[PDB]
Amino acid sequence: EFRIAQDVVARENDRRASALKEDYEALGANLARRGVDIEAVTAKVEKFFVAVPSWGVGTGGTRFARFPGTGEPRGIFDKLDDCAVIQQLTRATPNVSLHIPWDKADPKELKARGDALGLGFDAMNSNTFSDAPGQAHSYKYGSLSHTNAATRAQAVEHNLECIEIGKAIGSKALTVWIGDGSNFPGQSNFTRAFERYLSAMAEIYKGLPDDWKLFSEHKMYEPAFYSTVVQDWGTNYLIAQTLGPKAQCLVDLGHHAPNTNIEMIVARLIQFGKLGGFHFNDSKYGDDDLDAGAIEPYRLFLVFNELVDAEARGVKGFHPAHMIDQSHNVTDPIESLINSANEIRRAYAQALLVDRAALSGYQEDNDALMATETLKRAYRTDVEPILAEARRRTGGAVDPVATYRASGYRARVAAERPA
Amino acid sequence: EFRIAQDVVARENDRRASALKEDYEALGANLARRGVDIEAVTAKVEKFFVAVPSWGVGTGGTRFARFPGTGEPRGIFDKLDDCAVIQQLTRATPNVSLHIPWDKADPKELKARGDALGLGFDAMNSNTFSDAPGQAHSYKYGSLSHTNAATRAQAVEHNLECIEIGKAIGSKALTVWIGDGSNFPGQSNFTRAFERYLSAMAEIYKGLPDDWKLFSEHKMYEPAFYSTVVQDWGTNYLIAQTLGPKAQCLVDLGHHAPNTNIEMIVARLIQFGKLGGFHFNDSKYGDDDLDAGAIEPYRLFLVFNELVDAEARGVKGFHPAHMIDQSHNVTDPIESLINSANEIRRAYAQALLVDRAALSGYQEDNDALMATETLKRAYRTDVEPILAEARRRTGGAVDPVATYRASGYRARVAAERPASVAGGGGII
Amino acid sequence: FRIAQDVVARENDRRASALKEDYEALGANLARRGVDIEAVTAKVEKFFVAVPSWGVGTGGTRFARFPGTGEPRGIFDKLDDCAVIQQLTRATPNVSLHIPWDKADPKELKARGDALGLGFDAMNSNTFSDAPGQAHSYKYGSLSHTNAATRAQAVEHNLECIEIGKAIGSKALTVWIGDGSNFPGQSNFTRAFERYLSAMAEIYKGLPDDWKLFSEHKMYEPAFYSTVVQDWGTNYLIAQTLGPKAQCLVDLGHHAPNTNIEMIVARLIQFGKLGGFHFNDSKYGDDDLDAGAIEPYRLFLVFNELVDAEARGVKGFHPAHMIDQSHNVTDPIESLINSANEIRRAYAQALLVDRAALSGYQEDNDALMATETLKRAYRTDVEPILAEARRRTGGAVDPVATYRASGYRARVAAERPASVA
Amino acid sequence: FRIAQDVVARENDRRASALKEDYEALGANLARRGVDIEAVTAKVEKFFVAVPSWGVGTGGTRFARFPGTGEPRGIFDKLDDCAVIQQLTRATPNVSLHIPWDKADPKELKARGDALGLGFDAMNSNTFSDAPGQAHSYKYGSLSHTNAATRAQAVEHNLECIEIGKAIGSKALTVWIGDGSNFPGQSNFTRAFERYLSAMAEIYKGLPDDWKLFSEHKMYEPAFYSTVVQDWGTNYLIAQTLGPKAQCLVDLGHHAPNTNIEMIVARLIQFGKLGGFHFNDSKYGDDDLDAGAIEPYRLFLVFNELVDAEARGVKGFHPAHMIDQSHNVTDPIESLINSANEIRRAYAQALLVDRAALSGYQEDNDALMATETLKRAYRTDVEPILAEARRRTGGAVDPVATYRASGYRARVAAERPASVA
Ligand SMILES: C[C@H](O)[C@H](O)[C@@H](O)[C@@H](O)C=O
Ligand SMILES: C[C@H](O)[C@H](O)[C@@H](O)[C@@H](O)C=O
Ligand SMILES: C[C@H](O)[C@H](O)[C@@H](O)[C@@H](O)C=O
Ligand SMILES: C[C@H](O)[C@H](O)[C@@H](O)[C@@H](O)C=O
Ligand SMILES: [Zn+2]
Ligand SMILES: [Zn+2]
Ligand SMILES: [Zn+2]
Ligand SMILES: [Zn+2]
Ligand SMILES: [Zn+2]
Ligand SMILES: [Zn+2]
Ligand SMILES: [Zn+2]
Ligand SMILES: [Zn+2]
Repeated sequence: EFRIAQDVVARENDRRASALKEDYEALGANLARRGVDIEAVTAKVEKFFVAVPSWGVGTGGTRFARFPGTGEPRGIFDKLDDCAVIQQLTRATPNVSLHIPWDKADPKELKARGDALGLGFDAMNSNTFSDAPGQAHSYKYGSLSHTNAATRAQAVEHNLECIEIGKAIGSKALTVWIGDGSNFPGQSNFTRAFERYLSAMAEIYKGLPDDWKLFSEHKMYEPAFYSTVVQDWGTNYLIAQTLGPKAQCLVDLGHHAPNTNIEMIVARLIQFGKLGGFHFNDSKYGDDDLDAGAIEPYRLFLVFNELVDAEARGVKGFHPAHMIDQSHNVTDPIESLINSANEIRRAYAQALLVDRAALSGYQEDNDALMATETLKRAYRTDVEPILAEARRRTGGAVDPVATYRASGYRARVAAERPA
Repeated sequence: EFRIAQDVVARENDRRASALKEDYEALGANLARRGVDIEAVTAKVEKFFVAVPSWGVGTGGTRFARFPGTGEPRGIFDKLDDCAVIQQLTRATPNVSLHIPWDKADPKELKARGDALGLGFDAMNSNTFSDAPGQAHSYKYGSLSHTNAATRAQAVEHNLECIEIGKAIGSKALTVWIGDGSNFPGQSNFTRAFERYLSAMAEIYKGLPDDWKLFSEHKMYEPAFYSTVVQDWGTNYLIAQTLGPKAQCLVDLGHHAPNTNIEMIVARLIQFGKLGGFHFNDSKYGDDDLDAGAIEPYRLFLVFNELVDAEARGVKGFHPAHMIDQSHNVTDPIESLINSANEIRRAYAQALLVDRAALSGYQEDNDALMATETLKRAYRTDVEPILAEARRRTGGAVDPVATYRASGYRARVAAERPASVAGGGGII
Repeated sequence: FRIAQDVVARENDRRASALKEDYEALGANLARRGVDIEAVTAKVEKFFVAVPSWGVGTGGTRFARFPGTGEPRGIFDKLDDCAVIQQLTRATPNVSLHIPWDKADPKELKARGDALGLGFDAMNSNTFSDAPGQAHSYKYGSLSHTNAATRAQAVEHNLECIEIGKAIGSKALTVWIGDGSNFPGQSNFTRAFERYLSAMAEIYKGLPDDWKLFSEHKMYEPAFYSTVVQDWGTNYLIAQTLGPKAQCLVDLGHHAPNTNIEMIVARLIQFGKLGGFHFNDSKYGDDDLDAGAIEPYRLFLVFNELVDAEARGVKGFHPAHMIDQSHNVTDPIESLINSANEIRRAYAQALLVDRAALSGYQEDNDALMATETLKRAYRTDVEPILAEARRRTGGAVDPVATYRASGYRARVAAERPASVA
Repeated sequence: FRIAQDVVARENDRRASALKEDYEALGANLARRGVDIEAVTAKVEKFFVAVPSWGVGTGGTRFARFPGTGEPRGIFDKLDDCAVIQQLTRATPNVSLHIPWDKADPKELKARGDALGLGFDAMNSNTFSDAPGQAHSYKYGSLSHTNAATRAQAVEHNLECIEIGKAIGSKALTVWIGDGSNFPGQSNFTRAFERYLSAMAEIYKGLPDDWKLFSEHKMYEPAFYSTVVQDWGTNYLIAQTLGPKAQCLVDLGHHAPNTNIEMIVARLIQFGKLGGFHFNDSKYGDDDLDAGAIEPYRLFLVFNELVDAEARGVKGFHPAHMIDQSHNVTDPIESLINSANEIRRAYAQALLVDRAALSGYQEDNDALMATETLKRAYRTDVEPILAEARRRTGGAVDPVATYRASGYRARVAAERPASVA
């Protein structure tokens, strides 16, 4: 079934078809002059997928306030309906990332709805950074690393429950992000808290299926404002290495200290086989959770440059889990996710354009200027025609947001859902 | 009224009196060898006050979750009862800073309760960074700088109402902090948004009594994550200078970019007569709103060094409105505010110990090492005895938190107030 | 001609076919967007940025300096090299001189410039290092030094820079100093600033009627605890205090981490104190890297503010544009060439923004379409426009490739002896 | 003796009375807290930190260096000055050498050291700068350079440092390089790191059985885009990969803004890879300022982690501490003296923490009392302890005061020719 009427998609595509053909053929000629087959690029782009977060489908907020828009999803099922629009139009988000207990519901029905909507399920996300109804022990002072054994045990069990839910819907991974840390010096004993966390994670790993992966996600601060147990990629590596082969690190772009060279962290994790995946978003100050590429698009490209280089170097068994993790506080969540997915494919596409042979030559000869210019020749290329054509060829929209607004989808759900 | 039984305070003070006398007398001798009269210091310390935020006596949270404790205050009246405890025990927080609409209530009752509790009222705080029930225009895309004229007018009207409430309870200032800004490049036109803000604030300024002050508070980011209209002290200065003599700038410790030299900003505002006041707290990453001095006590001292240097050089027309602005997410809010107020007096006391003449000499001689060492000799001095003695002589507790816990106050209000439920934050 | 004309012609011819195809393709695309590529090219070809005489030589850090071959031996060699950048990019007709590094007879400097087809931008004073025979050291400051005699000496040096500038055609004096402290208590923040203000008022006194005095703020380095002119707030107070001729200069790499620099630019413009820019890029501190090599979008956003100013019709708005970089691991000439290109690139893209649509989205608070409107301009590859602007004005379609084909570096390497001590 | 004994005795007696009063008063206060001041003093007088040979000379920035009087030239002058610091503070018995700056006949070095009462700590290699007559430049890197012969040269140099160290009593080699890139694409992050790991493996092979190899991470400078050994994560990967004799060095000012450094210290200790800590303070970047002059609490929190480990004696926890600072505006000797003092101060205060009480508040999640338990130790003025420790071990009650009374600076000023005067 189609959330967006097929005639609206066709109409909006036909209206822009002529211009797209002109832009695509022109770019094709330009790339051919550069020794690149535009068709080979498009083919790869239409294959690049990134999972959408269920928690990003509704309007987000801050500790200061939340300003909901119209037609806010009432639960996971409405969220899946809205996620179906993102996939239908961009064709880059076939899978949805669930968060428990927020999306708690009959797995069987979740699966049924997903299949009907043409959606799949990516990594499960546990939640021990907030208390649930009827919960016996509070996570106020931590969860997996809490000083109280009973609390750690409760956190572990919750994670195992997430695994059972995921197994029922076709998920093959569990992502663990906790707020565990301290707001005051002395509040926690850094080492003992980390020891407790490792012990609890070992239990989760013990209950992890052999066809699943376990992702730990580091974050410098927030909700903890002095120390955080899994504060950076260094601690994250120690975690993954200690836990086992099925345990890897997840890198969320907005979770690093100011000025951090994040693309280097990505390369380091790849070299040691611990790059489990990504949580895409953009930011300027802290963990802003803004639309990917909206603030520093070149950084996004540089991260993808390390991903594409890994293949070029011949790295094996490298299949990162790509996921979007954003908060949409002042825009229509669907439009933001649409353009964010587009931005991610944009950076990927540009990374594919890099002349690796030329770059390698300039790196060996220490020709810094030509090396950086080689990356820019790729980054400066406007790949929108390729992105648009990929969508068109796969059942999507030439201009996703334009088609979305032309459909009146938002007003529609605004009438079907409360206020 | 005495929130904390006098017998407990006396009991807990006598239990520590002997140790205090020994420490106080020892410190006094040391200071004497330093040409300092401990009594002169203690006298000023007893008179140093910092306002407490009404919204700070309740447990705070993040966008991810809130973990309330027991006996959470229901509203302004419970909050005043809790603030009274802080004042009774530390004697450093005689005034409370109200926030509207949160603390909206009959002005007469507020004033009545404050008087009974021995609490006065500091600067009023307006709220146009969130929407209230029945609100005609949403502040989602801004308030005083919103592109919609009606929305700005509504924001202006609200601020004027805050001034009316303040006049009825004894307040003499309005503090304006808004979230206005943008999350994406292009979303806002920086200049036009600021022009709109200046015009709206000019309307609020017109409603100020002659003995009132309007304080604008800058913040680099949050809730806006790309740009903020009142992002730094520079923009804040432009506001104060444009609005008028009664308009000044408020400096909130955690509202600056990483590595910012905050004490310099303080010195600059003082130099140009626009230091309206301070919003105390500490931080390590962003606007963490942590207990004052819990992360960087030296920085807190350095800020007070600028305050004392001015307070000494006569600098007339210098009466900064000091207030604590913190969020207590993992501690009993009352205990945190108590120790925070203590840390602020600690920094003050230490700044008072600085040998101004010696420092001036080293500055003129460019003796950087001795200059910084002159500051350290004051900072390194454990002034706890002075703080404890000041509290004792004014009806406070030698060890505030120890007395607070010995009184069983938290268990008391926990048994009088409805239970609270932990929940998520505004993230979803 | 520093670079042989036949080389430029040959290299331009070699790339003519591809340029035509890309330019005309871009022209059609822009036309579909209601933009006249010819109008953009006409503006781009007139956008100039001054080159720092001190950036033509290889730079270094406190840890080491690794010079390349043919390092300029003095200001005259530097002008010769600056002529190469201008001839090939046609984007840098003016040079920024630094005194005493570039001290020489004004008559000869002017004559050399005229002969090379170069002009002179704002003069730059130097009281952040000690020169031979100096009566007072700037170790503890200059214009804000506690010692009156030291400040007087600093003032006289700045007045001397104005005299030199008047003789060569300059119309401004840029003042950046290292004055500050490395320890709390070392300096009295207020008194230090007052001393600076008094010294600057004297310098202002020596300004011709058509001259400007630019003060440049910097968060830290060389001072590591406090700096007198630490940020734009202090900078604004300086310009407002000094007078009409005093304005603020924004050096991109001089701000605290995560600072929204484009907002500072907008604020200074609103209050008429944006004197000019020192373009460069950075990731950590005042890295002084090639403009746009690290955060090209930020560079674009700064230009978006400059162009919006023109759109809003700000009166008498003529910021002084200058590159202030250090080239530690590349051929200084090649980096300056590509840096000048990046600046014209960001400028060109800013010109492409559909202001009409943007204006609408800002009013309707359509944040997504507003940012997408900026992106549609930024994502456009304007290289064809930059290349055509150069072709039309006697420059090179691909500046660096032409520079390399000319063998210039090897030429000056043989002509210039490397310093031995 | 560098400083006349009668001067030391005179200035000590001058302050003996007040010191008695303060020490006895603190001893009483500590007794009421269940702490025996004598146990603290005994440990403090035994706490040492190596002094960098390159720290006694005036430091500079990329803009300038303002030398003071009596600047030490050569390792022999430097050792003479380092002897003053040790004699007065008794906290710096060992000096860390840097090759090739301090190159000299090992036997003469060992001799001068023994004569001055100074030992030698970790050796420090230098492949972040080029020495005259060098076959291959380190402009584009050293141990991770793309050119094999260049890496081989860097490796050989480090081995030579080990040979020098074995001859003078050293037991470790510290490796800090500037290797990195200033532009995206310039280096392939992974390949560069692979080359570095391979080169370090060769150096590791040259290590005696009782030697250690320390690698030092740094976020940036001299490289302003990427640095091979950029943080503790990469550093840990290096140490774990090389072997048991390889550990990581943590330099306070080499971290990203707001980094929780004390946690990094805890993590490395937990995994047995904390080789040592390089002390200094900072506010903006790698400012290399006097320890504790900016954030003394942070210094205390680092020692809180160190003392907690020293108490339990953790596996492989035997840190090799050193001061790594640059003194640009003070008498280097005085700064090193007060920096060593601050280090012992934070150590003494950390020793005062009631670990039992702390652990109790941590287990009950009583955050307020836990942080207050730390503060009760930190707020304690341990100067009386530091001064008594010095007095008992042949040092000065007030180091800097005694230094100034001795007229030492004026003395070496008369023996050493300044660059100009
Ligand atoms: C909801 C989700 O678990 C969350 O966003 C984490 O992944 C992390 O990004 C939090 O800062
Ligand atoms: C509640 C109060 O308005 C608020 O705390 C502001 O003062 C500012 O700190 C916000 O970040
Ligand atoms: C050389 C020139 O004066 C200098 O670069 C200043 O402009 C400033 O950028 C310093 O950081
Ligand atoms: C000279 C010494 O190797 C150097 O200072 C390194 O240790 C590190 O501090 C670099 O910033
Ligand atoms: Zn995430
Ligand atoms: Zn996050
Ligand atoms: Zn505040
Ligand atoms: Zn705040
Ligand atoms: Zn500059
Ligand atoms: Zn600079
Ligand atoms: Zn070091
Ligand atoms: Zn350093």
